[PDB]
Amino acid sequence: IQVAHSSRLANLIDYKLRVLTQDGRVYIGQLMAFDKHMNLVLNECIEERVPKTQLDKLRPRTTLNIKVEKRVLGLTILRGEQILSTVVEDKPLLSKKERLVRDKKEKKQAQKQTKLRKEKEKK
Amino acid sequence: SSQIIDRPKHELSRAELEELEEFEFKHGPMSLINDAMVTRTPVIISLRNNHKIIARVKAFDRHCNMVLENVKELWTEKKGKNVINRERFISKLFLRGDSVIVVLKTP
Amino acid sequence: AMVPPINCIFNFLQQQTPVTIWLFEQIGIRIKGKIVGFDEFMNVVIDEAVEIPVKGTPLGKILLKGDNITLITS
Amino acid sequence: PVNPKPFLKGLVNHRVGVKLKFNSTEYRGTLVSTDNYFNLQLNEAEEFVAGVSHGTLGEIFIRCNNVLYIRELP
Amino acid sequence: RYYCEYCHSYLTHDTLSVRKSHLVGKNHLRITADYYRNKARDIINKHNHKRRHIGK
Amino acid sequence: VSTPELKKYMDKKILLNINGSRKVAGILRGYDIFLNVVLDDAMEINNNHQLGLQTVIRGNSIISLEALDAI
Amino acid sequence: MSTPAAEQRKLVEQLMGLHDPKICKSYLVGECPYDLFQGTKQSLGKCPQMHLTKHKIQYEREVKQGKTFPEFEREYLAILSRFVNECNGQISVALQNLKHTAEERMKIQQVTEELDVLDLISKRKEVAKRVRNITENVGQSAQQKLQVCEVCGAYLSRLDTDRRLADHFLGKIHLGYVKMREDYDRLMKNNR
Amino acid sequence: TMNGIPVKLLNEAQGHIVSLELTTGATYRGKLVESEDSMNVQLRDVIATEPQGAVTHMDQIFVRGSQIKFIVVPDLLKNAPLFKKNSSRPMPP
Amino acid sequence: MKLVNFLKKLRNEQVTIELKNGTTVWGTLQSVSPQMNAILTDVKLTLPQPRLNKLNSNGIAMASLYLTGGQQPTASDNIASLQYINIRGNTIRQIILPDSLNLDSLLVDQKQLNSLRRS
Amino acid sequence: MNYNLSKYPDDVSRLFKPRPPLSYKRPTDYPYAKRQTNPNITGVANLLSTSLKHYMEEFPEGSPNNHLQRYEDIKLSKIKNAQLLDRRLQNPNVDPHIKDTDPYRTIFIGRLPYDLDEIELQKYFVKFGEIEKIRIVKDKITQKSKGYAFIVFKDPISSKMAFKEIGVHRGIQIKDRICIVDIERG
RNA sequence: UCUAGAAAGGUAUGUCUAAAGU
RNA sequence: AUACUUACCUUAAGAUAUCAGAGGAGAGUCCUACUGAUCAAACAUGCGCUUCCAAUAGUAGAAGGACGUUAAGCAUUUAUCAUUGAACUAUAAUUGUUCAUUGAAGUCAUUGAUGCAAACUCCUUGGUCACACACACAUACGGCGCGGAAGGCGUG
Ligand SMILES: [Zn+2]
Ligand SMILES: [Zn+2]
Ligand SMILES: [Zn+2]
Repeated sequence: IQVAHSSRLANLIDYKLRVLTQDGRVYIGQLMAFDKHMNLVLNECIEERVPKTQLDKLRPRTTLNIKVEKRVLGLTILRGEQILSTVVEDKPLLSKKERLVRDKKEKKQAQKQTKLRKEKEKK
Repeated sequence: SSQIIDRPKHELSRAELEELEEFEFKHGPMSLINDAMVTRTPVIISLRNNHKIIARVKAFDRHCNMVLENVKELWTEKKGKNVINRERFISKLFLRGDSVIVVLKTP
Repeated sequence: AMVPPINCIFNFLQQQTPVTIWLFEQIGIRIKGKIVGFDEFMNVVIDEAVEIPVKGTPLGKILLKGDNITLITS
Repeated sequence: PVNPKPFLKGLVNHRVGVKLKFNSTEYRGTLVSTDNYFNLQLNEAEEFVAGVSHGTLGEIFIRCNNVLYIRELP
Repeated sequence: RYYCEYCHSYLTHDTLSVRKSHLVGKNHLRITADYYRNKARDIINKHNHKRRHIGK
Repeated sequence: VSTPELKKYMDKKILLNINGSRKVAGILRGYDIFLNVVLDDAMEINNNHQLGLQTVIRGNSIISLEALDAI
Repeated sequence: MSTPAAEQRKLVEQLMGLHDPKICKSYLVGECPYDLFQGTKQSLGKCPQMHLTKHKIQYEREVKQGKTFPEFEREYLAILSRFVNECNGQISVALQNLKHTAEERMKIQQVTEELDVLDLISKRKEVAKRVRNITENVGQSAQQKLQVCEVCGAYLSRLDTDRRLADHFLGKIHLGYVKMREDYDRLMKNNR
Repeated sequence: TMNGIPVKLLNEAQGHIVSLELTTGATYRGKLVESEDSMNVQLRDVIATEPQGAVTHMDQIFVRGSQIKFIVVPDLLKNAPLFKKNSSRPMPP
Repeated sequence: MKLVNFLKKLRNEQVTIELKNGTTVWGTLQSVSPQMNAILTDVKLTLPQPRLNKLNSNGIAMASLYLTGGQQPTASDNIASLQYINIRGNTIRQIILPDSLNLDSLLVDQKQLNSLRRS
Repeated sequence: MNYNLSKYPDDVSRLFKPRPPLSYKRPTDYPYAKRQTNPNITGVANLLSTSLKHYMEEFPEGSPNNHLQRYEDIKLSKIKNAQLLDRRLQNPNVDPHIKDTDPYRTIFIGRLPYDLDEIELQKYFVKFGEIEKIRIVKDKITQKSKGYAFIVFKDPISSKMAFKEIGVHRGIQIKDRICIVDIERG
């Protein structure tokens, strides 16, 4: 996958990030929020790790296969003190053109909502 | 002078904040690094990860992060009685300052 | 009523009662003496402090840095 | 009743000794000045790792977060 | 200040004694229960079918 | 800034785990804006040995605050 | 403040003879009435005499073992007595406002017309018209149904349950003014 | 100050079962009574897993906010209103 | 002076960021955040073997370097090669600058010069 | 998870079931008791004897610090121009062209119009008393009208009425300018 | 010595008063 | 809907791209539907630019999973200490060994855990497009069909 060169973390919302952390763990989940302290909110994250036993297989000297422990965690929020790096993995479910259409439609619905709320409270 | 040292830092104004920073560099503990930046003497820095470096200081900051030049890192490593001494030469370098322990100034 | 922690440290100061200060766990020394003053950062100054390991040395009048205290007990 | 900031203002131009928290490497010398965050420059300094004076250092600067205790010396 | 996103009503300076008293307000509880009933109803009721890939 | 909401845990017995390994029990009396706490009659739960008549824990090294009493 | 070490500095600096006008002796005895009503809607402003914790715990030590200074008691009793008598005037004003509602003019002429309408089976007709007039007085009550909280002076009601009353009685106003009434009862028993 | 979407989301989950792992390794999981602004949480009727696995039980706990590594809120708060990108607040007071 | 405003001026320059763990990151630098959150485009993550026979590498950083996912597997040394890493600020120990840059134009602080001139 | 502390009706808290509990998988790093950066950080006096000479013999003179000397150039400019402005500013009894009669009778009027005349300035100032002398000031380097003038009245009570009247009323409306007036100030 | 006019709202709460038939 | 009662509370400061010049307002500031250059965003619009887009002339195939089965798979390895009694090798807080009392606390699991390898089944995803059933290529290969997804670079 290829990510645009000028794309900060504010622009990668609904991508599927792969957040590394201070312990070797990795939280593969869909991003949907962040903060000044960089403490993300991952949607469907899967906290992986490489065990203490199979870590000898990564030690420098066919391929190498590592058996990791996928542990499903639904809608975590992270604490930003722990994060070490973020790597993008997968693109969103929607396109860019489809997100443009859906964003114009949401803003149109919000403006109709506030119009009806104002004209109802004036009546 | 006394008026900016005695008060808390949230009661100062912006001109007094900048005046306090200039006072803290020119008459203070970081005046060692400032005198070594002007007077071109080599400094010896002992980082927190048991790497000692030796360099000249092009610029410094309130956090002690500093831009060096002609860096000569020197560290030692061992596993038991086997022990070697290592050296790495880096030309230009930015040192994030939270790892420093003791900046020294060579006589 | 509530006794705030700075009030308890100032109580330890004002009756001059002998305290024992536990440091960080992997340092391995405790310090025993009388607290003479403190700041808002819990860094304290002790008079006739004696550090002990886990019979120990005398230290005089030290400024114990408050980033390192775990627990101050009497 | 002496706070830490007047204590450290009182130790200027006196032989003090700080103790780094790592290897018990204490440095002792004449304290030139202090900062608001208790950064401290020394002068005519000596080091002791475990009572083993590795040398005499000219002018050192000891970062704020490292120092465990600062103590006055006879 | 504070703004109850579910309630659609602002509030003055966000003090925990004002905010916590709003969050157990009976009218806020009705608005929140309506919101989450409707969102669960929308995700049940939404038949999104797979796109059709017709081969010859 | 914001005081911790320990108005329920006042004047009761409390078991807190200092610094990971250690664990201290005592009768809580006061707290501050940082979570430094002062607790009467502290006994280090290990054959356990008692600390002193009053302590004051720096709140850098509290991890959790279990309340032994009814609360 | 914004950083927590700033607020901690504020507290320790206000922690670090003992007579004269500089120190509010009323706080020194305890519960300054300009301190107990700082934020509320009965706010007096700011306490003029400064408040300080070093002096207060020195007074705690002094009345623990040393001595008691009765000039502090008579000053506190003066300030306490003037506030309590002022709020006794204000609760008198509140029940005066209930009276002034109760002796309203058009309501008095309406109850006068219904009480002229109140004028054996004569007693049964008079009792039916008087129960209608009792329900007219109770309709005037159903417009209001106000009693007066005897401590604070604010209004209350009896149709309301015990729990919304328990919501009232743990107030800032009512706890502060209960504390004032209790120190006034203590000092008026002790001086007499 | 301002809190942003994660701490505000944590405030949206007061009352429901959350599951949080501290930085020491432990895992506590109960009904979240009161969170705070600094992610300082309480938890009622919790099931406390020690780091080497020994699960016990304890009535309430108050973790420091600084020790939390993650907090696992329920699934339906995906549809929370604060995740809505185009919002139209009516008028300030 | 705040020296991160020096690092903001280095754009599209190859650097070699040493992390606190020991792993070094080598790629095209990009927009640096004010808390020194570096974004690197075409990185070549690596982890140096200690070059003593008996000694160990970092275990935590080794498992982390695998769990970036893009470790090129059949190679001998711990080298992972990926695109777009986003390094958090407080984990960078030192940054090896490129050699060709002119410090004597980069280190001129515009805001300090403005504050000295306008006052 | 059978009976709830939540305010919402049991209907609404069927929606907020959590996931099943998290499986236990053993930790892979250092426990909280043993977490430390490296101690046994060795001393620094070893470096100063041997390795310092092997540094200085390789790099004997340091690079020029040119950004520092650009700051030095602007600081020399500020100090030098302050000295010259102080010298020319310090060096009125030796100004001749302001050395008329007693000073309380001389009113100062400034921001006067650039193309004005001494006769219409005289007509304006004479309304509040007899004038003894006038002297519009011009730039001595080239005689651009400086917009200020000196007006000597016959008496100081007459001078202070011109200041009162034509100065406090927003500026004396002369030609197309508002010229405020005060005392001589010298 | 250089002219002091303190808010006016928000949310939470109960009670009254009231509007409906087939 | 209206009204009254009571509770709780009443706001960190400044800014909205930079450099440079010209002009003006009593050395610095401020301004210019002023002027150049630099940076940034949006919208258009382009590149013989790079990567990717699933059989029907067939019952297939790619990427990702399974918190799926065979499966108690095959190979290893674990299951608390004390005080004493009876005997007992023995520096220990009788450790080792069989049986018992008493005592601390004591996640469950041993069909488990850790290592290794295979087979089978089941999910989710897409141009299942158009033309064709063909003799190309050293400068290695007309990249000279309509689109779509993602990135690179340039202009207005
Ligand atoms: Zn609401
Ligand atoms: Zn008072
Ligand atoms: Zn009351």
